[PDB]
Amino acid sequence: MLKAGVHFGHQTRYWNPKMKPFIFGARNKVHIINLEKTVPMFNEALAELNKIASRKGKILFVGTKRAASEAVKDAALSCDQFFVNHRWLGGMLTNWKTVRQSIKRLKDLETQSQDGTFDKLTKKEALMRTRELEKLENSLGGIKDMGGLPDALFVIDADHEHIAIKEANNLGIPVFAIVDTNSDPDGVDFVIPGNDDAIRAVTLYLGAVAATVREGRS
Amino acid sequence: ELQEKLIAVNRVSKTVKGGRIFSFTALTVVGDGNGRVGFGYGKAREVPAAIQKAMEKARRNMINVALNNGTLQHPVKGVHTGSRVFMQPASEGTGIIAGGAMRAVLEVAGVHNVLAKAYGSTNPINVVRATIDGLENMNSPEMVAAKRGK
Amino acid sequence: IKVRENEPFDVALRRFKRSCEKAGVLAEVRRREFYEKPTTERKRAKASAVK
RNA sequence: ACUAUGGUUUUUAUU
RNA sequence: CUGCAUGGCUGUCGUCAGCUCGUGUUGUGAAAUGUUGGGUUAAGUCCCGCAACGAGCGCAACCCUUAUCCUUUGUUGCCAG
RNA sequence: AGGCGGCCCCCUGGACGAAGACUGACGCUCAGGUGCGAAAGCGUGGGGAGCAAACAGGAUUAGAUACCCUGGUAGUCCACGCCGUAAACGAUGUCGACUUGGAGGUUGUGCCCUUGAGGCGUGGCUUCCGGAGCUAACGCGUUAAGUCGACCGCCUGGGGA
Repeated sequence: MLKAGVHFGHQTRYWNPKMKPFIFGARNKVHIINLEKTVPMFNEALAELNKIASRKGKILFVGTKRAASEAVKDAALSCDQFFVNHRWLGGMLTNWKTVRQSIKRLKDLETQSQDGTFDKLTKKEALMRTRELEKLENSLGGIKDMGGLPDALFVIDADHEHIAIKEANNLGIPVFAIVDTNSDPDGVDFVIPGNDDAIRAVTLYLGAVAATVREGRS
Repeated sequence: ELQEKLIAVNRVSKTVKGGRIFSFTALTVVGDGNGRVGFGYGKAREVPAAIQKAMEKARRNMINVALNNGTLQHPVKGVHTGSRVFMQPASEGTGIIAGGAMRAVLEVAGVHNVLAKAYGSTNPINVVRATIDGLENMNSPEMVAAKRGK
Repeated sequence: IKVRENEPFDVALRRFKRSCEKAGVLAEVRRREFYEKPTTERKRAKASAVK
């Protein structure tokens, strides 16, 4: 993605003792990942993501980590995909049989504003009716049309998004994650070297992942 | 790809005031008949719903194991918490045989002949789990992919 | 006597910080950030130790 | 806490 | 004769605000959860918020009534013009 | 190990650390056997401030053979022995070894003149969480209840016991 199978390194202090098989030392004071694994680790992930998207396999992008909460759509609409950035309330993919009703509660909360008094008055119920309506309308706006389950999950941070990676491991769904020397590679099926804090990283790095799904849609 | 079997529905013995509480509990097993199986328990105020809940608890709890065309590949041992099992393949004119959890969990694993006994703890939600270890201990004939080829 | 302040008093009333008006018990729950207090009032400290 | 201080009510058809 | 057989009738804590269910999570399991937390009220009353999310019953609201107004009628009453 | 701190001097078995050598399987564990008492108990004296089974009474109470108080023998102390037992506890048999981290106590040791108002490495022992792993649960986890190899002892229902 974006700059090919090359390494640069990130951060000068505190890294995860589980990353010993992937760390190569320090270069320009930052810790760096082994080039000899960087090259294939990118390639096997983009080559499978191309194939999943070629089966029309639905890709779900997660942006519950603040830096990606807008890029999860504004940098990802470049392909056919779905997106979430709010908290999941538990079971958002593992409890679909009961969670599918949230889209019908979003339908019913709009019907509660069909009263003839709601048009003519200015503040009485105008804010009372919006406490859940305008939060469900926001949190579901990138997934409500899907009507089912995704076939792959993409995360910017495997420690922040872990409460959703748990549901992917309950459905046997492959999770694709960005990793650094302070990340942990467990519970995720594909891992690629990167960060979310230089600076302004995901603003183009996530666009280079949406570019893989765009090639899956030819 | 989805094969389901019931072991027992029973009435719970828990007393509440004037009698034993009106609920039913079901124990079930679910698998694919060729390499996956799991166990589930469920409770309801009617028999069909206890099964409906247990069968889903089994379908959400499946484990990956190896078979040889509904036959045992070798004599195999299984262990769980305070319990043990032993299972071996049969010869012609015999094969059924067995009761309780073993008559259920092996039929959703695709098994059509066995000789088996369970030891130690008698609770079927423990016996079924020593039987699952007693399948996960069995060696695969599958050609996956270099070690034994091919 | 193991006293905090003594000798020139002789007082009709005794008071000393962080030993009266109860200030608890078990107040630092779900979550009681106290806006800024733990940032200074728990630096030293270090007598719990730890364990 | 300076309230110095303390015992019973049948086993047996029932909640 | 029998409310330790059953439908109906009916008492009180108390007119107290509380009691629970479907599905997910946890635990081997009886169960735990949500109903707990944080503001606020007479009130699980009204809001905020979490591995919980949604929901019924009761609470509060109708109606009876009091301080006024709109309106119509008048002896056996009241009795000024 | 049980345990061992008021202090000073004399005697004395080992402990931990930094770095090497020469010897050359001499090892590790153990039925019986050998050596070591916490407190109480005994024999023979000394010592006797208090404390103190039991004792004689107060007071409380329905009772007081408990608590509180007044008095108190054996014992506690010293010397030499007998007694040999305990929740003798990390309830983890004795030995060899592997395998992530984090907030602490105590104590050797390598190097830098500490840039300066410092520390970073590296052995031993201990405290509380805790990973891989385990257990019924609670716990353990480099001081393992985990995984491995060696040796010796014990247990097979409760009430009687």
